[PDB]
Amino acid sequence: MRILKETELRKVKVLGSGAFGTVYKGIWIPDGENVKIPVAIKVLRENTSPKANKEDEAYVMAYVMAGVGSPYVSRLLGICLTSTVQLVTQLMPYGCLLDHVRENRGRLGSQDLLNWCMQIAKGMSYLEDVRLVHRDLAARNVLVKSPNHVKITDFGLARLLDIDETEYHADGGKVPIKWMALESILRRRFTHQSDVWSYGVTVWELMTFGAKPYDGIPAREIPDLLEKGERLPQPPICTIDVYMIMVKCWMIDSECRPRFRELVSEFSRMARDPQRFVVIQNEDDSTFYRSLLEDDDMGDLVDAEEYL
Ligand SMILES: *CCC(=O)N1[C@@H]2CC[C@H]1C[C@@H](n1nc(-c3ccc(Oc4ccc5c(c4)ncn5C)c(C)c3)c3c(C)ncnc31)C2
Ligand SMILES: [Cl-]
Repeated sequence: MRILKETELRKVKVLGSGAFGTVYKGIWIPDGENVKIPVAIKVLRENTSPKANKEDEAYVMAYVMAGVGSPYVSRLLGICLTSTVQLVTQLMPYGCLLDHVRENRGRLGSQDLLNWCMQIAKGMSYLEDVRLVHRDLAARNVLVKSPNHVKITDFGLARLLDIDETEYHADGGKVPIKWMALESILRRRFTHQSDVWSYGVTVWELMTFGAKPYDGIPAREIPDLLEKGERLPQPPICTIDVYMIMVKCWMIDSECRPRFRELVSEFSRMARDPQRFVVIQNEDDSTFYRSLLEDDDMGDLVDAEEYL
């Protein structure tokens, strides 16, 4: 990890938003050098609370230097603290898995879908091992490094800021209701078992080629819907065996939901005989991986880890 000077970073375009901040595609030019390194920069939104502390690098570094040892979860390469807090990581070149499945639909294979499910479970299992509750797992937060390598991103900030998302009014009151466990919606309780609920929704997004969960149902009606027992429907390509795992992730009793270590072993087992568990149908050409680097100068590095 490095402390970056503001002259080292340049934002080149906005990529999108998530809790607490906006993500930009940027260029990192290490101080004193000429090489250009594509990065993603999350800029935290300013805290609008009048009673908030008006006031460092050490405090932020201590909180964000966590979970740096899995292939399946992102890690920061640097921070830059000035008037704003900038968190910097390698840019994942193929974007998010949500866009990938939406663009490829029926060109996908069962083996790829189950492999991604197993890698996401591996990343979450690692986050559970390092005692870091994610709070916002969704397919938009699963990034594509290469076709056979995905990484979970965007975690650690609620506990850095010691702030419930709903009380960070700079986020405009938006929360990912349709991915959240009931206890997170009603009581703002987040645990590794509520992450398991979000994992089930993420698997559902992948197996529907990126459908929107509960499409057409207003977020305000979701708690009543769940309390009455209604759940997301069976994706057409999923056997009942795979759908049963998703239903277990959505039980109101959080202790009865699967554990990530068991999800890793179940999806590794299914990924070894994929056509027995996922059947992509005629109703649903090679897949295209769309690059976030397609407009970058060829001399720029492709991955910050190449940098010495
Ligand atoms: C396809 C989906 C999509 O277009 N988007 C989703 C949501 C909005 C856009 C941006 C895209 N995206 N985000 C990041 C990313 C996310 C978080 C982040 O901040 C942290 C903070 C702490 C942290 C992190 C990451 N990893 C570990 N720890 C402790 C950053 C800096 C960046 C993307 C990246 C890195 N590459 C590509 N696309 C990204 C997701
Ligand atoms: Cl239950």
